[PDB]
Amino acid sequence: SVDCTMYICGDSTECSNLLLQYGSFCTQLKRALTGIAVEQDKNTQEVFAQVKQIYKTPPIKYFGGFNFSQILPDPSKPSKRSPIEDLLFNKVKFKGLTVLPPLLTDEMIAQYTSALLAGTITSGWTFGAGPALQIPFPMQMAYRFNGIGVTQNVLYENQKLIANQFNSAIGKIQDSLSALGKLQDVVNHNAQALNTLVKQLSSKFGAISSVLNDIFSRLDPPEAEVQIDRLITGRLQSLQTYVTQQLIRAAEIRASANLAAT
Amino acid sequence: AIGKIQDSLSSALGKLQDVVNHNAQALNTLVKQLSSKFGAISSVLNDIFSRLDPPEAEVQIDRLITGRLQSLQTYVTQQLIRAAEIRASANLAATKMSECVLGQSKRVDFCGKGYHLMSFPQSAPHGVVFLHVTYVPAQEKNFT
Amino acid sequence: KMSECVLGQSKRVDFCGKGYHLMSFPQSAPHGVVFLHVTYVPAQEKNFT
Amino acid sequence: AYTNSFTRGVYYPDKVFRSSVLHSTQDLFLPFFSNVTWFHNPVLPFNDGVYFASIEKSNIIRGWIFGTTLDSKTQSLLIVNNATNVVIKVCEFQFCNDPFMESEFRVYSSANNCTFEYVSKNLREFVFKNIDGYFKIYSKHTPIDLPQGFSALEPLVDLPIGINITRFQTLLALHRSAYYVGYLQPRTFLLKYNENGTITDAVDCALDPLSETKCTLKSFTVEKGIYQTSNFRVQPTESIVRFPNITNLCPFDEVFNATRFASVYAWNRKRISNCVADYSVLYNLAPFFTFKCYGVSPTKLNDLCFT
Amino acid sequence: FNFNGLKGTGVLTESNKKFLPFQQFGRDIADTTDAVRDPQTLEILDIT
Amino acid sequence: PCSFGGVSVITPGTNTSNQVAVLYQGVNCTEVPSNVFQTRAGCLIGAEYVNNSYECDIPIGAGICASYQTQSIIAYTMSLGAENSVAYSNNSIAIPTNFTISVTTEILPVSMTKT
Ligand SMILES: *[C@@H]1O[C@H](CO)[C@@H](O[C@@H]2O[C@H](CO)[C@@H](O)[C@H](O)[C@H]2NC(C)=O)[C@H](O)[C@H]1NC(C)=O
Ligand SMILES: *[C@@H]1O[C@H](CO)[C@@H](O[C@@H]2O[C@H](CO)[C@@H](O)[C@H](O)[C@H]2NC(C)=O)[C@H](O)[C@H]1NC(C)=O
Ligand SMILES: *[C@@H]1O[C@H](CO)[C@@H](O[C@@H]2O[C@H](CO)[C@@H](O)[C@H](O)[C@H]2NC(C)=O)[C@H](O)[C@H]1NC(C)=O
Ligand SMILES: *[C@@H]1O[C@H](CO)[C@@H](O[C@@H]2O[C@H](CO)[C@@H](O)[C@H](O)[C@H]2NC(C)=O)[C@H](O)[C@H]1NC(C)=O
Ligand SMILES: *[C@@H]1O[C@H](CO)[C@@H](O[C@@H]2O[C@H](CO)[C@@H](O)[C@H](O)[C@H]2NC(C)=O)[C@H](O)[C@H]1NC(C)=O
Ligand SMILES: *[C@@H]1O[C@H](CO)[C@@H](O[C@@H]2O[C@H](CO)[C@@H](O)[C@H](O)[C@H]2NC(C)=O)[C@H](O)[C@H]1NC(C)=O
Ligand SMILES: *[C@@H]1O[C@H](CO)[C@@H](O)[C@H](O)[C@H]1NC(C)=O
Ligand SMILES: *[C@@H]1O[C@H](CO)[C@@H](O)[C@H](O)[C@H]1NC(C)=O
Ligand SMILES: *[C@@H]1O[C@H](CO)[C@@H](O)[C@H](O)[C@H]1NC(C)=O
Ligand SMILES: *[C@@H]1O[C@H](CO)[C@@H](O)[C@H](O)[C@H]1NC(C)=O
Ligand SMILES: *[C@@H]1O[C@H](CO)[C@@H](O)[C@H](O)[C@H]1NC(C)=O
Ligand SMILES: *[C@@H]1O[C@H](CO)[C@@H](O)[C@H](O)[C@H]1NC(C)=O
Ligand SMILES: *[C@@H]1O[C@H](CO)[C@@H](O)[C@H](O)[C@H]1NC(C)=O
Ligand SMILES: *[C@@H]1O[C@H](CO)[C@@H](O)[C@H](O)[C@H]1NC(C)=O
Ligand SMILES: *[C@@H]1O[C@H](CO)[C@@H](O)[C@H](O)[C@H]1NC(C)=O
Repeated sequence: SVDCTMYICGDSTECSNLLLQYGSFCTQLKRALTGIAVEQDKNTQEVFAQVKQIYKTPPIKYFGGFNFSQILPDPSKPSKRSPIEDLLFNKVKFKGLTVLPPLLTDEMIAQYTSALLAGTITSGWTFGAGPALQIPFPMQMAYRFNGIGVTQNVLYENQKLIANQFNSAIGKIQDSLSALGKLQDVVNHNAQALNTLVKQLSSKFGAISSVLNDIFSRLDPPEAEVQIDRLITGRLQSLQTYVTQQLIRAAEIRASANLAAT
Repeated sequence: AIGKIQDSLSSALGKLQDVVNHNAQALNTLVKQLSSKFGAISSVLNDIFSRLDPPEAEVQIDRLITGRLQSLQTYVTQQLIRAAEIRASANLAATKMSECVLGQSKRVDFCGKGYHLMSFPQSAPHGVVFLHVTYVPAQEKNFT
Repeated sequence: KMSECVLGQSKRVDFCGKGYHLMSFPQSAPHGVVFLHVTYVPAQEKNFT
Repeated sequence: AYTNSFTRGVYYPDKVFRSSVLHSTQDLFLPFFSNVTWFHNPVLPFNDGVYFASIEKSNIIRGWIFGTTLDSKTQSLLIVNNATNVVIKVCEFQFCNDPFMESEFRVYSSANNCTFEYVSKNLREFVFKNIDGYFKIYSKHTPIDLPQGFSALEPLVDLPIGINITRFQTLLALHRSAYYVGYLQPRTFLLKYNENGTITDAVDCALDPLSETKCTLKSFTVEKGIYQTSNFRVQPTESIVRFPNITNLCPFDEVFNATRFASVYAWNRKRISNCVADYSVLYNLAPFFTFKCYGVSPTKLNDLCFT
Repeated sequence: FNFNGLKGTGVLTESNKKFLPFQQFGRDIADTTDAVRDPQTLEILDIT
Repeated sequence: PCSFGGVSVITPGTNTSNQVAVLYQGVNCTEVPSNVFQTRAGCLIGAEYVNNSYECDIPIGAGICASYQTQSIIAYTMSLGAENSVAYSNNSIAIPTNFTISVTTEILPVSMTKT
């Protein structure tokens, strides 16, 4: 969120009466940025908040062999993240600019993910269409092979082999991590727009100076109104560029959130 | 179950109301820019061409042209940005029309919540309403 | 479409051409791709009880 | 005594008809829920306009007097109304210190240089203001501590006098055989017009939070949610100007008052350092000095510094 | 047309608005003049 | 810098009440100049913070919402949902014996106005 008056004018009060003479440009900026701010929380709810109840796994945590400890939460942590989630988060104020916090904390998101994991491992896909119906996991895997055209005895006669091979295959995932460039790019693109927006305040745009107080200190009002009006136009153009790009870039992350929710 | 739809709608069309209202607010915002100076002596051409000689009035007219042109060019850019979104929504509505009404889909949470049986379209002022009929299991018991 | 129409058989209605999808073949174009969709269409219905 | 106004001192800001349009205006009003003095008399200040209400079926209040000194040697206003009709007059007067058969008008004893003439329970409201030399009066007479309600006041007269006002007094009918004074401040309201063109409601946009939300949304009904309405800015106190030391006056004397200047081809350059110049010593000596500054004036840089 | 200072262009027609007995002309939403009163005959006319 | 930030007003709607709470965004509650509550999103004044957990009504941020329930105005931490414990075992199954037909709607915009 950008404070239009503090970005353009900046502290000065003689400027505020001049900025009012350009109409509702500062109202448009606030409305446009609020639209983005509301959609970004809805994007997250649609991807993760697809479960009614918060499911938990049973204490034993032994599902016919298959070992899921690398994707289930670690009870010996303040954050209750999984071992793989701990790796995933280890790789990625100014002149009127502020950053608002998300509505959902990352603890709350972790609770949606653990509910999806606990629902699936114990009831497969039945809880997404109604009540959760328990079935042993080994039998869940056998139905899944049937869905791809493999006869179900292939699992039941080879249950140990598939469970042991799976456990190593999932174990290799950490080695490939210890990738997330698509997540760092989102951070970089916004950091670059905020670093550029601030740097554009040190530009004269063809005026005598770039500071709205220094103009007055060494110039009469009749001519100072012209010099300040040039700087206002230049910095107002900066805000229009910034907000237009945030709308175009927010449509791209929204399309990605729709794919992730799907 | 069909008889209850009427209560749920009468007590709901927010997605259609917001797109109509948002566009009207942008068009009214465009008109409100015709009463700003944009760094000029006035906003009325009958005052710029009446208290200035031609070499002095040209400067004030350019200030109004620049301000009003900038506002109109902003208006049209924002419509291109919104136009891509309604088109994307229409492509989703066209996809559901084929896959939910002219067929039975297995895609999860694409044609309602439950197991898709059938869907019926209804027209709306600037969009389409789908009535999704799904199968939902109930009253489970445990067995061995 | 390349994965779901050419590298497999789709059941999505109208997604891979009009009719019951059998197969697709890609062709290149100067700045795009052209799909040839092969579909099965029934004909000549009769009445029964 | 003092009393509490509720929603009083709202007047039609101008002509211009209008229908259902929550219009936003900035002007001089009486703030809502304000502290209005009560009188049962002494000269009061003016400062910027006046609200004046009163209650009484009979007519005890017999006009007002306005001006800067309320005395001779300068112009003043005099507004009276006998049982006939209102008679405004603008002259230089000499007012009794206590101004007040059935014979009356012992108010003044001089009427020189007149620049304007004119001839022609119960709640009688008035708003007096003086802007760009115009002395406007709003009023309304509605039959029945002030009560509680809303009613917009209509303009009656507009007088292009030009006169300045800084103080005023009142005139009362004595016994021989109660009024209010508010003041106006620059505020912002959101005014609701009906289809008949009258103001039916208002919101004071500088009163409480809620009202700021209504004004920003341009409505009188706010839906549940959270709205950004304004901003918080801490303010600085005191002005601390630091420096190490040193002191002296810049030797401009020896430059301007030199007995001989250089030839232009061999122009002379005096470098200045470590002194305090009062550039206001210059500018003076008007008969043939010419000053022509490029990049700044001579008033603004006297509060500036250079290496 | 020009009505004692109000300069504009348009078609004048009989109105059905009712001004207050001190108002000369009316404006619409977005603040554009849409009705005036004739100084001589005191009748409200719309401007389209 | 000498602390600045947005000020937002939390309202239940004028058709419910005229009570309001005010959030000073990223302002410390010691530098503002009853009910003063410090949140990671700023300083909240005029709402009471409770230890219960409800469904989110008016979202403030960082897991905190406000509601008109306890009346008065309160703040709290949202509830994601109930808590279900599936009776899982290595030889138990649940099978439905009945079902219901359900009907839902979905609304999608297709067009806009041509200007
Ligand atoms: C699930 O896999 C984890 C490893 O990913 C197992 O935990 C490790 O077990 C080995 C011995 O087999 C120990 O040397 C490691 O110290 C263990 N790691 C940790 C973090 O404790 C775990 O035992 C497996 N679970 C089951 C039921 O086999
Ligand atoms: C099946 O039988 C029906 C009648 O039960 C046929 O309907 C005919 O439809 C044509 C128009 O296509 C009408 O002009 C005729 O009047 C109808 N006939 C009767 C008896 O009602 C239908 O054509 C038959 N279908 C096929 C494939 O032969
Ligand atoms: C500015 O003036 C003050 C006052 O003369 C200077 O203060 C002196 O500083 C020296 C060094 O610390 C001391 O030994 C003296 O006793 C100080 N004088 C007094 C009266 O306190 C100060 O140094 C000057 N600043 C500069 C930059 O020259
Ligand atoms: C302005 O003057 C005209 C005459 O020039 C007035 O017109 C008269 O209007 C009344 C009705 O109001 C008629 O009964 C008269 O017959 C009109 N006179 C003529 C000569 O036509 C008009 O009323 C005047 N306007 C005002 C506001 O006084
Ligand atoms: C399936 O049987 C289990 C028991 O084997 C039932 O789960 C128990 O239900 C009681 C309440 O009736 C709880 O107090 C226990 O804590 C439950 N046990 C566990 C492990 O969660 C369950 O209700 C039965 N399901 C159905 C659909 O009847
Ligand atoms: C399956 O559930 C339905 C209800 O969803 C049962 O039908 C109800 O039966 C009761 C008792 O006879 C009636 O009072 C209701 O009117 C019925 N509802 C409807 C919608 O018809 C049905 O009996 C159940 N089936 C079985 C085998 O138990
Ligand atoms: C009005 O202000 C005076 C001080 O100027 C104070 O004594 C009085 O109590 C105030 N009135 C009200 C109603 O607050
Ligand atoms: C009313 O007062 C005015 C004051 O100037 C005076 O001229 C006029 O004669 C008075 N009328 C009567 C009937 O006394
Ligand atoms: C005002 O009256 C005085 C005499 O009282 C006179 O000297 C002066 O010229 C008058 N002013 C004007 C503007 O007539
Ligand atoms: C009113 O007084 C101010 C000073 O307070 C002065 O500058 C101004 O010229 C005066 N106005 C008139 C009309 O005399
Ligand atoms: C004044 O407004 C009321 C309420 O809308 C309406 O009924 C009435 O007709 C109006 N009066 C006139 C003279 O238009
Ligand atoms: C020097 O300048 C000062 C100030 O302008 C003036 O008082 C003085 O007369 C000047 N000296 C001479 C010799 O002109
Ligand atoms: C809004 O007010 C109407 C009465 O004007 C009432 O019927 C309705 O229940 C109110 N809505 C809420 C949410 O209180
Ligand atoms: C506010 O300041 C106090 C110290 O005065 C500090 O203890 C507290 O943590 C600060 N609050 C925030 C939110 O930074
Ligand atoms: C909420 O519970 C904590 C302990 O978890 C306690 O310290 C705190 O006082 C409680 N808050 C209220 C408002 O009772």
